[PDB]
Parts: sequence; C-alpha cells; structure tokens
Amino acid sequence: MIREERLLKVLRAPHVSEKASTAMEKSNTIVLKVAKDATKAEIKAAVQKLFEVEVEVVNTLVVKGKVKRHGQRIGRRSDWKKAYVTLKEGQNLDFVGGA
Amino acid sequence: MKAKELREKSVEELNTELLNLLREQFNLRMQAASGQLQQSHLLKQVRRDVARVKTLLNEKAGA
Amino acid sequence: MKRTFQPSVLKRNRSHGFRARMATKNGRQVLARRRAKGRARLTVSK
Amino acid sequence: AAKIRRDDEVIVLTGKDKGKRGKVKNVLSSGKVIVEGINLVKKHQKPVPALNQPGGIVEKEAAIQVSNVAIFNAATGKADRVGFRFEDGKKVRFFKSNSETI
Amino acid sequence: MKKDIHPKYEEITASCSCGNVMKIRSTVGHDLNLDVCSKCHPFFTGKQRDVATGGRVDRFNKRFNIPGSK
RNA sequence: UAAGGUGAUAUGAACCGUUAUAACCGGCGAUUUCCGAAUGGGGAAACCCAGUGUGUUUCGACACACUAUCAUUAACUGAAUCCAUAGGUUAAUGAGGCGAACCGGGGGAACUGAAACAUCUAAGUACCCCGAGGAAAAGAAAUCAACCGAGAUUCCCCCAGUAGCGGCGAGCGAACGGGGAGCAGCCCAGAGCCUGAAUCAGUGUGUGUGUUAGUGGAAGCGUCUGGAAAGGCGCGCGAUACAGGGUGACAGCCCCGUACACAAAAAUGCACAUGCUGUGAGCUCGAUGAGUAGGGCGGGACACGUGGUAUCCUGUCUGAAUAUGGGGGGACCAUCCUCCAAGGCUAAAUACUCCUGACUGACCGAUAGUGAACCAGUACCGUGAGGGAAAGGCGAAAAGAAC
RNA sequence: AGGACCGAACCGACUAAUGUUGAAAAAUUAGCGGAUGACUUGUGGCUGGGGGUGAAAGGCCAAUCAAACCGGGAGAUAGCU
RNA sequence: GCUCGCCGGAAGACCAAGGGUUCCUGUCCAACGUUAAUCGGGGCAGGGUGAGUCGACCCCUAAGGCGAGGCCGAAAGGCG
RNA sequence: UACGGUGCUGAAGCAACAAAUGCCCUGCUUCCAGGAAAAGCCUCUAAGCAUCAGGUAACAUCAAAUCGUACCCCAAACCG
Repeated sequence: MIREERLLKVLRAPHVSEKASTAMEKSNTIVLKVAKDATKAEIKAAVQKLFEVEVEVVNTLVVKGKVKRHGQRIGRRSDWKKAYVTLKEGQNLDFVGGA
Repeated sequence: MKAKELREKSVEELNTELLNLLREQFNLRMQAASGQLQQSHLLKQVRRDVARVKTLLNEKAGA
Repeated sequence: MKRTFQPSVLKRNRSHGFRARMATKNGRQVLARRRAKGRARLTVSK
Repeated sequence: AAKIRRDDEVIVLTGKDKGKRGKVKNVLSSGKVIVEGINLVKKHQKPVPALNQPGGIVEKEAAIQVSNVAIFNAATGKADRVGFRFEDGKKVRFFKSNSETI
Repeated sequence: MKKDIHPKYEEITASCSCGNVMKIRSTVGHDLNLDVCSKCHPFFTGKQRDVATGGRVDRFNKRFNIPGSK
C-alpha cells in the first residue's frame, strides 16, 4: 500500500494523557498528536503502515494552543493538533508501550 | 553516513528505506524512550542524510 | 451614538482590505512605504 | 584560520598578569584566548540546591584576545602577520620571522 | 471610435462670450450609421458623416481598410 | 584556504570534526505546508472545489502531471445568408505580474503678493491614468537670410533683456547678427547582372585581460615615575608605511590601512582572433503611394492675449495642379531667393543614480542628518484613511552581590 | 371593527429633582404613555465633497460640521500688538 | 457552623460579533486589585475543548457583484 | 480510601386532578398593504438505447473531503 503519501511528515509522538487509563476499558481509546497538513484523510492511512497496528475510527482536533516565552507578553502558537484513535479491543500494549 | 558515502547505489530510498529511516520520530523520540545518557536529539547532529535525497532524485532523474 | 472602536472581518472589503490596498493605487504607495521600503511588517492578516 | 597551529606556548604581556606563561589555550569562534586559565579569585554560581553546588573560585573565563606575543620560544613576540610556504598541501602551519616553521 | 479611419478626438477647449470663460465647446455628440459596403450588406458602417465626407477618392479599401485590416 | 563547529541575543545538550565537504565564502544548478502575482471557474489575502490523465498499490486509493486573457501566424471548424463574413476546437510563442523617480499623452487646480479680481501669473506642481526601455524626447529642413550666403538639430557666451506683444497691468520673454561645437550620406515604389563580398541577432571556442578567493606585506629597548607607560628622556633605529582609531589609556615602535609580488575551478565582462545557424554586399537599369493644399467662418500653440492677421495646426464640410512652381517668404505682394514633393533612416550632445564603488568635506558631531545610527515607520492616538515615538552611550574579561 | 379608550422590556425626548469642580457633548428615582402599527428593530453590500435621503432640517451627518477627523496647494494673504 | 443577603426579564443555558485558549487546579505578587490582599479572565506550571449527522461547500437566489460579443470610450471608466 | 469517591450489593415502582410560554393547526377561520425564485415531494415525455442499458428492494460493505467546537452576554478581556 501507497508509500508516496503525506504520512512521512504528518505524525508526532503519542500524547500519554490520564484517558489512557480512565477511558480505555473494553477497547483502547488512546491520545496522539499530529502536524500542519493533518486533514483526517492523512491521519486515517498512517498507523497501519508506520507502527504495525490497525484502528476502526479516528477523531481530529483544532487545539489553538497560546504560548509565551519572551518575558514581555509574547511568543508562538504552533500547529499543535491533537488526535484520537482506536487500538481495538484486546491487543492493548502487549509487546511495547509508547507512553 | 551523511548520504555522500553511499552514492554508488542502484536505487534511491523512496524504494522503502524512507520509512525504516523515519519511524523513530513517531515511535522512540518521546520522553526518554530513545535514551537518557547516550542519545538526545539525533535528526541533524547525525541523521541529516535522509533530507539530502529529496534534491538528488530530481538531480538524477534529469541527468 | 454607539461609539466606536470595535474589531470585525466582514467590514474590511470597502475600507481596510489588504488585496484592495494593492488593487487601489491610492493604497499601493502606502503599502510599500509601510513595509517593503519601510523596513517593517504588518502580519495581522487574519 | 589563524595559520599558527594549536599546540603552542604564549604569555600575558598586554595586561597586569605580565609574565604568566602557558600552552595550547582553549580555542573557538570568538574565544578571548585565556592562556592556560591564569585567573586569581573570581566566584562561581549556586543555582542547584542539591549536594554538588560549585565550590570553585578560579580558572573560569579570563580574557586577553587574539595573541600579543607570537609563539614564545625564548623571548620575543614578533612577526605575527608573516605567512611562509608549503608544508601540508591543503594548509600551512607557522612559527615566526627568523625560524621558518615549527 | 466614430471616425476611426482618422482615429480619435474629444479635446476640451472653450467659447469666450465674456473674457476666457470655461464654457466648453469641443465635446462632439452626434452619430450616423449604414452604407452599401464593399461586398453585399448595407452594413452598420458608422459616421458623423466625416468618413463619407472623406470618401471621394477611395475604391472601398485604401482609407476604409485602416481599421478593417489591424 | 586554515580547524574547529551546531546562523542567537537562557546556552542547558547532542554530535559532526582538526586528512583534502564539520560548518561556511563562490560559479552554475536543484528544492513547493497551502495561499501564490496565480492565472480551469469563485473571490471578504492565506483559497474550496471542477476537468482529464500517470506510475503502480495490503488494489482503501495515492502523491503528482497540467488548464485562462490578449497580440500575432499555421491547421481544422462554422451563422440568421449560393457566396461572403463573424464566431469556436486545437497547434505554436511571448507579454499581461512588479518600482522610487526620469521621459512620451494630455490634463491640473483654488485662493494668494497685483493693493478692485470675471485676463494672466498661479500651474503644467499637487495627483490620478496609460506606456517600456535604460537612457530619452529629438532628428535629416515648406530652416534662416539677403543675393553674402548657412547647412539634421540645436546647443554655449553673447548682441539683449534687443525686437516684441497687455486690465497699457504685474508676469511671460525671441530670433537674426558674430565667434564656435560641428565637419558624412542613403533606401523603397524593383527588376537585372552580381552573389555567404560588407554587417549583426544569436551561439560555441582561444587569447588579450576582468570579477574575487587562494599569495602576500616594515622597524627597540633601558630607566625614573608606574592599575595598562603604548606618556617623559635616551636615540640604541625610522619613513614615500606616523590613516583613522583599536588593545584595559596617549603604541613610528603590536597593529589593521597603504607601497609592492605571485595566482584559481567554471559560466561569464568587453576588445579581438575565429567557428556553426540566420542575415545582405558589389554595379547597373528602373522608381515616384496627394483628400494633400486652398480657403470662409470657429478652437489654437506661436516673440505677436481677438485684433485688420501669419502659416507648419485642429474640427463639422467643401475640394486642384506632379518641380514649363507655388506651396511661403514671423503685415501684403513685387524684384527674386530657399526648402521640396509630402513614404523611412542617422555619429555627438541631454538624465536616473535603484544600490554599491572609488576620493574631497567654513556639511549633518542625535534642538540634527536620506522618515533612516535601532533591531523605531516599532509601540503610547486612529470608526479610521494610518500621523509614526519620550529616545545617542555598561564598559579590560559579564571581571554582572564571592562571602 | 378602529393610526380603539386604559395594557411590557422593541419608543423617545416636557420641567425639573441629586445632571455642570461630568458616571455625562449626555443620562438620571419612587414616576409615566403611543398599546400592534403615520410603530422602531438589529449581520452587509447602492448615496465617497463642497455632499444627498427629504414628516422637510440649517438640526444632522463622530460626538462642537454653514464642510469637518485630509494632509499633499502653502512655512498662503500678511495694512497683525 | 450559624442567622440573613444581591442579580429575581439571574452576572441560570450554548454559541454565533474573533477578540481568540489568561477557564478547573498545582500555586503566586509585579508587569497589578486608589483598603486588607488568601481573591481579580490578573499569571503563572500542566494540559486542553473528542462532531459522517451541529451549522456554510453543494444542486440553490430576491436584492446586489461581475460578464463574452458590444453602444461607447481623451488616458480614466460607464452600463449589461 | 488518594476522602474526589469506587468497591460489593439493593427498595419501591399507582392512579387522579388542573393550566403553558409548547405539540397538532402549510389544518380551519377572519381581514387586506396585496405574504420573492431555483429545489427536494409527485410524475410526463424529446433524443437515444433498445437479446443492451436504467431504477427499486432484501441484505452485505466502504467512502463518509481542509473548519470550527476553549473561556463570554437581554452583555468588565466588545465598547464605554
């Protein structure tokens, strides 16, 4: 499957939050982050051919994250964008854990 | 190998090496999982080789 | 009476609009004297 | 770019440490050329709370720039500018104006 | 645009009825159409009648064609 | 070349690397997160969706390829109309996009020095609009004169502030005459003989030598005073190097400038020597595109602002003759002169210093100078259209509260 | 039925009263109507200079416009201490 | 705890003027609260607001933009 | 017990009475200033297919096309 596609710049690290605990019960609703070209189309095809595992449904999130670092009121905002995905029912973290 | 040491090669990394070379950024580069006394920030100090193909392929396809 | 200062986007098309500050020649000298020659920035494009 | 090749002995003479002698230095882009660290008594910093607060008071960065005595040998600190001839193919190492090269 | 065999004219100059007054004179505004032209159509052929005033040594080309051609 | 470096102004930390790609300079080339100037169509600047293809895939789809308005020539196509023409489907190619200002087109003011303001000056400047290149506008004589003559044009001192016009008002403001700068002639309307012979637009080559790396590049010690003696003396030496300012000061003496010897990949300056694609050369014989002008009345810029009237213009209209002359002789016409047939082409002199490069400063040394030292056209007012600041500057070593 | 008589915030504008040394170029407290329309009421594109809609006003129109918030004419005229 | 208040056409609700991410807490005093100052969106260390169906692409327009060819046009620009 | 909660488990479970700001009512009435167009809803053919193609149905699936969603209101980060 298609290897000339936007996946190569479009992921970031996983996002580690408490919902890897509280929300993951009889399936795995885990948190991710993704970069500036992430329309849902490019986040859909990525996980199965990059990380070796297979998801149902993806949700995608305009998080407009205000920052300051200059001492005098200002700085940057980034692309920031969070995602959610669905590591299915029972395969959880069974060889390695990306937290 | 700073790219320039492998130039003899019959094909370029878009043949599937492009992903074996880039998986680390999304699977290991998080808090301390790629290291804690030995590694830190990899992608320019050493691993800058991968970006260089993206001119070269345009370079070669025309030669 | 309803004085005065406020922000909005849709009201920029006859008065405050960057492509119209280049479309009109009257704006075009300002635009260069304000950034391209004026050593500066605007960036407020939103 | 300096053509004098970093293994070498120098002193301070363009300042009150007049006479203080040492070799190789520490050299980077825009370095103040600190001889061998010929400092006296000058504090270090205490930001950390834990067991290791830097007890130091000497050898931190103390300046006298470029070179005022063209590599010492016996006495005398000229000529600096003089650029010589072939020794390495791609570069040239230098000594001073009566002794050819190192 | 009306006389186009001799290209254009709207100048702005005046009628001096009491010293150099700015009562503008030169703005033409009168139009005519239609003549039996060099093939078959009694065609849209515009004038004032100027053009046709000027028509007394042409064979339907040597002046007429100036805007016809390019 | 010569060794260190990761453009930074928290440097914490990785990680290249002193063998000849670690960065970084430089010739040329290559790079697309979407807008895009942007262009299938849409526009509330950062687009949101049409069209049709392509290598190939875990056969989900994919990263990607290309289109428009014009000016101009091929091909196919095609009306109310035998025919004509118009209008589409392509094929090709370049410009439409962007400059402060010059320059060509014209516009373009109001009041205001005139002691009144409906002449003028104001003012061809505010701007706004349109062109197309670095130089232009020009320019090859219905030019100027007295019979002496001059030669595209006019420039430069003049003559002159002369002639010369006026609410007789304030402004505007020539030319000839002399000295000079200058100091040369063709081509069609076209056939022939001649025939890569003269030029240049291009596009590769060698030198003659540029552009910049690489190559370089000067003198001294002691002593009394001494945080730095780089002052003072001594002259122990110095000079086409004694800019200016840096190094903690005042340094011929260390400098960094000069003065001088050596030298590049690879496009490529310009001059030539050439080479490949394209041009026209030589010498006869032919050749002659009037709606052009005239007036009679308007609008006119002209040295002449209404007036008797002056062109070369311009607009409703009218309307000849080929140099066996008359268009005109800065009133009108003699005597008689000069341009010349109304198509196109010319070496020199003028301006724009974008910015960056060489040298002078009874010029700016932050009450300023290009809005400009900044990183200040940036923020303190703006329904805003944007007017733009109060503002020079610790100082061996951030040597920046050890203790 | 009637621009009814008498009804809520969606209306303006009578004199005061604590509005003038402002909460304020305008709004106020126990009060008080025009009661469904000669009503006012809101996103935005047509009125872009000597304006341009008229319950017809010299009031408007940025809040004090008989032409101002423009700075380019222009550091104008100047009988002006 | 103990006794009562203000908004009573509630500063109850979700979100449209884009100004935008400065809500919860973990912790804080200038760069501020004309009092204390523990609180004030002050302000800082974390992170964040999960939309195939919400509404706007769409097919769609009354008013109104632009618009082939054009009636015209000083250069501008006007109306369709 | 991390003093938020979550861990284990669990009653009862019927009818009357009275009014909407809302549901039915693009019903149905009453009065006239006279309440705007392409569509879904529902079907007629034109061509041209025409032993071909189309559409409607049981059930099997995949695509579900860049935002925004945070604080905030008959109204202190709008404006004043």
